[PDB]
Amino acid sequence: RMWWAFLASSMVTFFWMTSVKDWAGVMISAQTLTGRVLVVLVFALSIGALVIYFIDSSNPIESCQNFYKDFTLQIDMAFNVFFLLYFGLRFIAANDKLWFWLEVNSVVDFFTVPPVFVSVYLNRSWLGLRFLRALRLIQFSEILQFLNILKTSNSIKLVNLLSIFISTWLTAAGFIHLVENSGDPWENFQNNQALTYWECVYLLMVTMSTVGYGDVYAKTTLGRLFMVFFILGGLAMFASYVPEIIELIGNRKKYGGSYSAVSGRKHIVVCGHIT
Amino acid sequence: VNLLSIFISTWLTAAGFIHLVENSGDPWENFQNNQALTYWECVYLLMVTMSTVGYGDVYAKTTLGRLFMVFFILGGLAMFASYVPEIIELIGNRKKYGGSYSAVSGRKHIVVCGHITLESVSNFLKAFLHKARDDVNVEIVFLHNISPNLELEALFKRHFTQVEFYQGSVLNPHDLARVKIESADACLILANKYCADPDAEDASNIMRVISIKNYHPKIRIITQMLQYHNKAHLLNIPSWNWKEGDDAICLAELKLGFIAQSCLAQGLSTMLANLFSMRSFIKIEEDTWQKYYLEGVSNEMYTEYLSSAFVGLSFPTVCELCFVKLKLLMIAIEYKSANRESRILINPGNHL
Amino acid sequence: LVTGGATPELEALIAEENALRGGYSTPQTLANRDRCRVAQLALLDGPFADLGDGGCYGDLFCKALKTYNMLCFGIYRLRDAHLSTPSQCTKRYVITNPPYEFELVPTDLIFCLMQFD
Amino acid sequence: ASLNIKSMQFDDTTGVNIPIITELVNDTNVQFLDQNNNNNPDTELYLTQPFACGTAFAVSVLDSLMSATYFNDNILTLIRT
Repeated sequence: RMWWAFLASSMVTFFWMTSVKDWAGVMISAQTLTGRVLVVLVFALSIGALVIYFIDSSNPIESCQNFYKDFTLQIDMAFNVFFLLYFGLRFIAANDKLWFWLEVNSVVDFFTVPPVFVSVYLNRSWLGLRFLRALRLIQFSEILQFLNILKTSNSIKLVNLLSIFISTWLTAAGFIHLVENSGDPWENFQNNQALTYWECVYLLMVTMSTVGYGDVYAKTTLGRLFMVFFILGGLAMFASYVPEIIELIGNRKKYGGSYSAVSGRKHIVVCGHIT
Repeated sequence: VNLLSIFISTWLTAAGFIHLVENSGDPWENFQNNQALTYWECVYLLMVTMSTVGYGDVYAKTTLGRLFMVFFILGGLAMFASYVPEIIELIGNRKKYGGSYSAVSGRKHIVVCGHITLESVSNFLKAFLHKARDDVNVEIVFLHNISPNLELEALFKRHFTQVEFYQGSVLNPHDLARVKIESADACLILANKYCADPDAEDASNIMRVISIKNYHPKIRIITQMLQYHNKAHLLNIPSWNWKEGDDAICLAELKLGFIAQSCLAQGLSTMLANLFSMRSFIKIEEDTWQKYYLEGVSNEMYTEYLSSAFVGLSFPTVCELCFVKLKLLMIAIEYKSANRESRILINPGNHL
Repeated sequence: LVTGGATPELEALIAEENALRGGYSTPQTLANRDRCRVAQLALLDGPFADLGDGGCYGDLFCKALKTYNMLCFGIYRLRDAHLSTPSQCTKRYVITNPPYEFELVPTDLIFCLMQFD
Repeated sequence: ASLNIKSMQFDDTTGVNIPIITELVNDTNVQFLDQNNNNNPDTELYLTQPFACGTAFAVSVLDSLMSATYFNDNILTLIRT
């Protein structure tokens, strides 16, 4: 397996001027319609890239997708072109380039786009950490505020919760799928489990609800370790995140309703000193 | 760290017990009923169990293994029940409104302090955050040392896009730094009109003014005041520069002045209140008094520097020319003299 | 407009003692009385009475400003003046800053600023 | 009252030269008596101009007196005298 090449590429990519910075920042943020449509565009392109990820994950990880062999590879190549241009333009506008070098979106870009470039260059594609693009669905909440669709703050919060939950679900399912399709390096990739991505999603859903059927489960050592870490992270995130938001949401007025007039039945209204 | 260490220690010790029991056998079964589990596999089994997931891929088969697993379930549940309430709801507490305001570039903001309750905030937001107001790019930041109740929280949630709240005292320099009073366009101080001692509350408002001016003397402050005499205390603050925008709005003085001018000419209070208030545009076609009244309500009051073409002409001539030609009514002028400061003159005579 | 032309100097004198003190009349103080006051004028029996019978508001405004230096800035009009049928309602409403082409009725009041006499 | 006295004017001068000492409960309120443009509003109590000039008496010094009395008895016996 050539996972070493793509992993090393992504790992290496992991590690008047002010006028240009400001000019770039004008068309990237939400003050101008250009930045707004750019956000919507990168979101739609991220969704398309995730769909292409699902299609490619239907296929084995160690594939030989040549540039002209499969068109979806070319569309993903274009997706990565747009993403590369986008964060390259965002890079200059950074007031503190160090912090924006250590943001989740930048990390996704480093672990997604250079691997695609290398896969196209060698005409042999490896289904790697391309599922990280799902982390670019949280911005959906903000986008549902840009088009003037979400108005209540509680609705925006609920959409944020749903987006975060879906993103974490899909990302951890992608980790499990990648780990189990391959094998343990110290076992020379011999203990690998044929497991589709949707089976991984179902396994993750069964796990997080503490149901634990056992019909589909982690077998590889890295798979079991990732499952344990996912249980730890899910429990910790639940404990430190659901109390505030949920007990904020799960509140309703006891007597805030309106009277329903029943035909054939008179009624009187009693007010004043009611004890 | 105590929690993490004890949790990891108990996890590893239970995994070791399970490993020892499973790799050995039951002595009554001649050490035959044994299962080969690596220690890390036992760790995985213990964590799968303590999460109440129970995959069933890895489980204890020996009688001693099952017995120890049952006692581990019982002990873990008992320890969790007896331990989590105290420690976790000691740790799972966060300050609701202890944050700091983030100054968004290109967005002005004002800081509102003083008496902040449901009534005062509701009235201020109705007057300020009016729908008919078009160019309102300022963000309102309330700073008050009393956490809001349910109704005030709901009101703040309704205007979440322009209104923020922070729990702090304006007399604390740290709290003044939190709300970024340096970058604030203005500070508005609201008083409670319904109190036993208006003098003490006026003194409190003047204390707040003194604190704000001490922290940043160049900010513009607009303060509500209850009694007329107390305004004198605002002239003892050297930073108070009413020629640069610092204003005291005496509620009693203006209220009873409006009422007295209504006594002199009834309906003047309505005219004045409509002049500086913002009203949504409404169409009335049927011949009623509302149709005529709304046409007058459409007007507002503005200030403008007079063109150089008017210089040297008496006030009546300028006003008449403005009305006949420009379709403007000019009521007052700001006369600046060498002897005295600038003074407002309402309808000066022809001798000016 | 509403406090009777109170000056900051008078505020300082009040603050010095929390009281209003009398003073003997001098030309400088006797010249302080010359400021406009708010008033309501009727159109029944006066120089502008002939303006009431259908006259335009602009003509009344210009005549008042030119002759008496009174600034007319609003109409106080009977609530049922537009109605053709007679009514007993004495209540009036406010029409501030009417246009030039506004038509008057004899039963109207004028908000004006009058010079001292 | 302190600022009211400081802002007075008299016929021969002004009230900023009148010797006044003000009791203050809070240490943070001591800086309010200095109308000079103090660049740092976070200076300690003993470094403020009103405290160094003796024009403000902070009641919090009695807690320090209690601590010193604990660490040395005789000090109190001197101060009271």
